[PDB]
Parts: sequence; structure tokens; C-alpha cells
Amino acid sequence: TVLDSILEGVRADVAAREASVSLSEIKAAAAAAPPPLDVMAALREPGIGVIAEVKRASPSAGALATIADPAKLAQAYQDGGARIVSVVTEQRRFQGSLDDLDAVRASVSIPVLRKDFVVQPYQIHEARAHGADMLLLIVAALEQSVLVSMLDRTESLGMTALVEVHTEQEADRALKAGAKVIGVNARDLMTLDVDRDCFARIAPGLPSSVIRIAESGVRGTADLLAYAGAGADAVLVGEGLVTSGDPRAAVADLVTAG
Ligand SMILES: O=C(O)c1cccc(COc2ccccc2)c1
Repeated sequence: TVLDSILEGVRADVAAREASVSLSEIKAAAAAAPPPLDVMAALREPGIGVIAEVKRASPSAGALATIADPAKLAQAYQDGGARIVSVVTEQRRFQGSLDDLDAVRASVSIPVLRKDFVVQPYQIHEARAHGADMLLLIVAALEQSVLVSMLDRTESLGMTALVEVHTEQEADRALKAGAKVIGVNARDLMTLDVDRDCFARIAPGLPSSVIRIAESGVRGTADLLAYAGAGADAVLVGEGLVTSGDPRAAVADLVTAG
């Protein structure tokens, strides 16, 4: 239920934004934005992809990094071989914002994942408007019919949904929804505990045609390699990069791991 406190805050913040930027305007801005990059193709490149994350804080970690210049951080990440950059845009717990997403989009060539708690269609068009190529959808946040439509609406905008699951039952739900990319978060969003055995419990269960991303728990090459050994096509890494004095070297170590 950390999820739910995060979610009530999100719904209020979206409504307040929408009051200043109507759903019609954001729809128009999304429609008008340059088309999204082909994230599936990027995910299918040789090697384990490193999805490098821009994140200032979290409920679990507290303050991680000031990231005065998220564009510059994302530049380091691309220089280091990152496949995708994840930008957290939730303001109250993670101290992110859309501005970060704008800054990252303008500064890198690799695809950009908007990492936030997608509860409403507004945020989907908003993601597209602000340049996201990939959008996080959290199965534990979303009732199935809503999941299905959020997924459908994401893909109708050209974006790839990174459908995040924590359990085999969530996985099954994701698959039934039409997920092409499934992320397994070692972290339980209700309680914030990081169970590392998750990916390897779940990943074997998935069709081979589905792309598998290991979210969380990556401290270095050994964790990357372990997820790699359990079927990961890519890993998402944030805490160890944002707190680095040399994020490009930290990324480059992971990109070349093995
Ligand atoms: O580290 C934590 O305390 C934490 C709590 C809830 C979610 C996540 C990770 O997933 C997301 C999803 C959207 C935006 C940011 C993090 C991490």
C-alpha cells in the first residue's frame, strides 16, 4: 500500500496538471510530437540492454542525487552504451518531473522510457507529447480492463509499453493484456522489499517471443550477468548510476559486462 499512497498523490497531481493543460491540448501536442523511436528494435539488439535511469530520490532510498542537469546525466548514459534512458517523472516521492523528460529527449538519441505511475489516459498522451518512446504500465496498479486499454492506447501512439509485474499471476495478466515487453520488478511496490529471486521465479514462465527486462537490484556486472543468465534481455539500473561520480564509466562497465 505504498503503491496506493503514491497513486492518490499521482491522481491529484494529474488532475491539477490537466486543469492547466486540457486533455485536448495534450492530445494535440502528442499527435504533433515527432514519432516515437522503435523501442522493440532497440530491445532486440545484440547484448543485454542497459536501461539507465534518471531518478533523484525514492521512498526506499530517500535522496539519491540532486541531478541539476538530467540532460547531461542522460548524455553520459548514452556515451556509456545505455540502450534506453528511463526518466522518472513522479514529483512527490521521486522528485522528478516532465521537465526532466523534455531535457533528456532533447539531449539523447536513444529511446526514452517515461517512468511514472500511469493511472489515466491523460498521462499516456502526456508521455507522448513530452517525447517518451516507452511508457511504464504497472500491473499491480491497474485493474485488468484498465490495463488492457492503457496498453492499447500506448501502442496506438506508437509507444511500447513496459508492463511491470511482480508475480507469476501479474505476468499471466500482462500476457493476456497483449504485453510484448514484460518487466519483473524485484521490488514489491506495496511493501518496498527487493526480492531478487523474482525474475528467476517468473522469467522462465514467459513466452520466448516476449522481451524480458529485469528491473531493480543491479549493483554491478555480477547482478546484470545473473539476470542475463535467467533470461533477461535488458536490465534497468538507477540507484547505482545516479549516485555515481562517473555515470558514463558505470554504464560502460555494465554494457560491456561478461
Ligand atoms: O525505491 C522505491 O522506494 C520504489 C517505490 C515504488 C516504486 C519504485 C519503482 O518503480 C517506479 C515506477 C514509477 C516511477 C518510479 C519508480 C521504487
